[PDB]
Amino acid sequence: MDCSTNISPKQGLDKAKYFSGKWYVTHFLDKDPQVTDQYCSSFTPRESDGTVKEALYHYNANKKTSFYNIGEGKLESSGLQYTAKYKTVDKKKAVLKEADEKNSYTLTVLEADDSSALVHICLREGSKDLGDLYTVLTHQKDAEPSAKVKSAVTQAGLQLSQFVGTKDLGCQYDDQFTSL
Ligand code: HEM
Repeated sequence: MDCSTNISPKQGLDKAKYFSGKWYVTHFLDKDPQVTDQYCSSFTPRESDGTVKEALYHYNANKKTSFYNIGEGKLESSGLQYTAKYKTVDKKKAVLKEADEKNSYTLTVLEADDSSALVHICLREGSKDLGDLYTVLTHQKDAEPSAKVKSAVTQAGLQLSQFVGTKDLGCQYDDQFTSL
């Protein structure tokens, strides 16, 4: 199961609405049924003159393990979209492993407003794709997304009823790490 070839960013989106503060994933849809562990995620993306750099956190809800990353790449000219390389870091943002240039993720913004966003992520590890991942984002953990963002979900051809909500998973976040 490859990522979809029919994902594009919403035109007209204000990048300022996306590159703000920290995001928490409130809801996710992973199209590959083979993927079984559920994660919580939070991240803080920043942009300067077309370069994106972001600090990312995952917590595996089933195992109570976590990992940290720093991603970096360039904004596409065509819309709010980037393909990032990523390194592995500790909680103090020291590098553990430099980026493997055979791996990347492509993040496409589908909607963003002051409180909420919807993004699509295609993670690739060499040959292999992870399958489509859709994440509904809010700035406050366990808040509901806006009506505008919920509309974006339907308009992406999805149903919110199918998403996993993270607020009931027993997440632990490292809010020190995502506060820049
Ligand atoms: C709750 C939402 C999310 C879930 C369920 C999820 C799920 C996963 C899973 C299952 C893996 C491991 C893949 C493997 O074992 O190789 C993974 C890794 C990864 N994810 Fe997430 N993810 C989420 C959000 C995101 C976000 C928002 C980003 C980027 C902004 C992202 C970027 C990455 C990266 C960079 C890796 C590392 C791949 C590696 O270690 O080489 N994820 N994610």
